[PDB]
Formats: sequence, C-alpha cells, structure tokens
Amino acid sequence: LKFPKDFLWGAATAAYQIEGAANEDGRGPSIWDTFSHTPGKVHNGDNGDVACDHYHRYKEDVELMKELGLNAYRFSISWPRILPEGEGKVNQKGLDFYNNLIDELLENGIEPFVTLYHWDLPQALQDKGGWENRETVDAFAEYARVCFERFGDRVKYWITFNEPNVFAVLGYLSGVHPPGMKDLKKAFRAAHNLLLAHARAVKAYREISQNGQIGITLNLSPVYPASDNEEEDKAAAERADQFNNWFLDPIFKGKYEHMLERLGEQIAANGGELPEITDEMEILSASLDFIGLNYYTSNLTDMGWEIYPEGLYDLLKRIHEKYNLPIYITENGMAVDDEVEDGAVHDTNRIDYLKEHLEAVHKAIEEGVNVRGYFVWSLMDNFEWANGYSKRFGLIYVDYKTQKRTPKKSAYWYREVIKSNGL
Ligand code: HEM
Ligand SMILES: [Mg+2]
Repeated sequence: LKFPKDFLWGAATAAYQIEGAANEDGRGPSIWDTFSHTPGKVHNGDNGDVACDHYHRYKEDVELMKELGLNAYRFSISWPRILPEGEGKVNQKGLDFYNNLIDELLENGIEPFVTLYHWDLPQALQDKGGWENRETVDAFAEYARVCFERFGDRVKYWITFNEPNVFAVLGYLSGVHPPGMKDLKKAFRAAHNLLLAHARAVKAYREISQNGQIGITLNLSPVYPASDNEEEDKAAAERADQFNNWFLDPIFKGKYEHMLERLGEQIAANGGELPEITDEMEILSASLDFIGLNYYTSNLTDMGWEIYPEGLYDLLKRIHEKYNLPIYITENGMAVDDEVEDGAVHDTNRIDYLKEHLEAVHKAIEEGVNVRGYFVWSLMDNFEWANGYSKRFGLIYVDYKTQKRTPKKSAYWYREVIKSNGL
C-alpha cells in the first residue's frame, strides 16, 4: 500500500497543549489560562503553564521530528503570545519564537502547517464578549494578517480555525470548555462571528497574495463523554442536536454563502442585532483551498477497544464526492494508558489504530479521494484540555517531572511507514 508522491507525513500539536511558558516573555493570558486556574474545571487541577515546555525545547523536539522523518508538522500560533490583548501592540519575543520554530522546521525539511486559532482566545478579548462580540472578528482579522505578514513568506499551509463546530458546542452549549456557556442563542451568535472571522482571514490572506493554501479544520464525528449527572448531559445533548442539525441542513449543508445569510437571519429572528456584511458571502462561496478532517472515532457507550477505521473511509468518500476539494487528515490518533518500562513504551494498540486508519485512507485514495496529507495526533503527550495530562496521545512520551522525551514504539513504526511511503 503505497501513498501519493508528495504526500504529507506529519504530526500535529497545539500551542496551549505543549508550549508552556504561559506567563513569560510578554505572553498574555488566554481563556484556557483563566479556565485551568479556576478550581474544578480541569482534571487533577492541571494547567498548561509548563505543559511540555516546548517554547524552550523546540530545537530538541524538531530534532525528534527529523528522526521520525516528518514531511510536515502541524502546530498552532498562540494568539495571546503574538497580541497579548488580542490586538494592538505585537509581542516581539512571541514573533521571535515562531520565526525560530519555522526556520528550524524548514532547516530540517519539515513543512509548517499552521493553525491560526486552536482555542486559545486572548482573555482580554473574552473580557469584552469573546466571539459574542463582533470586535473579536476585527481582532482576529488583524491577528491573521499579522501572522501572514511575519510568517507567510515561509508557511505554505494555513488553517483558520481548528474544529469551530466542536469549540462552539463545548464552550457555548455544554459549557465544559471556556467560556463555559450553556446557551444556544449565544452559540449561534458566536458561530456567526466565527464565520465572519474565517472569511476575513481568507480575504486578508488573498490580499497579501502569498503562494500558499488556506483552509479550515472540522471534526465531523465528535464524541462527548457522560459527565456525572445525567440531567445536564440531556440538556446539553439536546442543545447540541439543535445546533448540529442546523448546520447539517439537507439543502444548504456545505453552502456557507447561504449559511451566513440564514444564520444572520436566524439571529435576526430571535434577537435581531445584525451589522453590515462587506463581501463575506462571496468569499464564503469558495472559502477553502483544502478541508482538514480531524477523525478519532465514529457515531453509530464504547467498551474501550473499538476502533472505527471504516468510518474514516466513509467520511472521506462522502466529503470528496460532495465538495470536491483536497482533503488533509489534520488529526488522527488514540489515547493509551502509556507507561515507560525500561526505556520503552510498547503502545502496540496505538500502532494497530493508526495502521488500520491509514489503510482506510489508502482505500479512499485508491477510489479517487484526493487526500494530500496525514497528521498523527499527537507528536507528543500534552495538555489534553479539560482532561489535563491524564490522556496521552503522543507518538512520544513526555515525563512531565523531567520533561524527558521517549519515542514510543508507535514513533519507530511511523518512521518506517514514512520511509516506505506506505504500508
Ligand atoms: C464559524 C465556523 C464554522 C462553524 C461554527 C461550523 C459549524 C459546523 C457544524 C456544527 C457542523 C456539523 C457538525 C457535525 O457534523 O456534527 C458543520 C459541518 C460541516 N462544515 Fe461547518 N462550520 C464552520 C465553518 C465551515 C466552513 C467555512 C466550511 C466550508 C467552506 C465548513 C464546511 C463544513 C462541512 C463540509 C460540514 C459537513 C456537512 C455535511 O455533512 O455534508 N464549515 N459545521
Ligand atoms: Mg513491544
């Protein structure tokens, strides 16, 4: 099973999950700094102040990427590390770090695959409403333009938002993620501003006219756990179904030109309050060079062992057949209760997970689906949001007391997969 000629072999991370240095070098706080320092919001009281200390250890981490032989590396830029208040003064040391990361990746032949927004909205913007406030759209447009001007000369692949469908549900409907709302009308309002923000970032990208591609990331198969009181999960599940069904409308499913109008009219229905739209609709008519898919499991509770690589194949066909755009598997991986035993981590079940999902990807590719890349989640164990560090997704084990990286068995297997360009 060989893969296309210039296929992207990579792994993915996100800024707040690995970087650390949360309160150093001019970085402003994100809502996840606020959230993880509030009692009872994150497992075991974990936070990402230190995380993997990737901010300080990136050269060692890139060296391990080179040992794995990664074509590309997907990461996110920390918005409050570039703009501590989300807008205005640019943090110089924050630019230096990402400029250094990008040069170090290119020096070793790893292509940056850069997410603008991976959920670390600057708290200052959240103080005045976050995505409920149209000014956050203004700030995301400026912040997107800033990364395009400082880094766009070396980054070829950009992602505006990572899973805006998941963030909307978790942060505005079930309230398990910041800003912790359980309100459907607020979620539609935030989704609307998120839509404008994406289009204005896409607009800003084409005005700078760099020869690269910009897209979005979606998790069309989201799975949410069962809390510990069923009444709220019922109310959160019912709010989520109303929100998801709205975006899965049979006649206007992927047509985001009409989605913005219907959304603003639906906002106008219950609340009104809708400001002018410059040209976003004609941007959202064709807003993507590629679509990134984040696949972990399928919706059809689990016992623990069930993997659904057949569902990733099914998703790949139907997305390809309906939207006819290049597809990147921007995230795929499995959490395992990993331990280090005599310098090794035998995560063979993770090897079986990735192996089965890759032959599903190869099946889609053989039937014409234009899959251009694959990224394991994650490159290393990291801060798994509200689960804290209790969930290890990495190809590389991180011992958080010593910050030592130990490549798991899955890392050596993946190196052989990349070297063969297939299975
Ligand atoms: C503000 C940003 C966005 C939000 C909040 C959002 C929201 C959603 C939601 C809730 C779903 C359904 C999730 C599920 O399947 O359970 C969805 C599906 C989808 N979204 Fe969006 N979306 C956004 C941007 C976009 C854009 C800009 C595009 C493409 C130009 C896009 C393409 C799709 C596609 C292809 C699907 C799958 C629809 C299908 O089943 O045919 N999304 N989105
Ligand atoms: Mg073994």
